[PDB]
Amino acid sequence: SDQTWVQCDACLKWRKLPDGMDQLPEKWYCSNNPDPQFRNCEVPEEPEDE
Amino acid sequence: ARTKQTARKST
Ligand SMILES: [Zn+2]
Repeated sequence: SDQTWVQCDACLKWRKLPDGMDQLPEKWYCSNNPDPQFRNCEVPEEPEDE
Repeated sequence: ARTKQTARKST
């Protein structure tokens, strides 16, 4: 299984999502992140795995 | 929304 990411339409950062989130709004923003650690556009984009 | 998948070796 792979990691899903979604791009914030405001800040253009990619955010990891939980597996199985197969329904998202047309536009998505950091503020909608289920993870409170990554719920603000100012939080840096997490790196990908090596 | 715009999404992508990346490899996750731990799984
Ligand atoms: Zn954002």
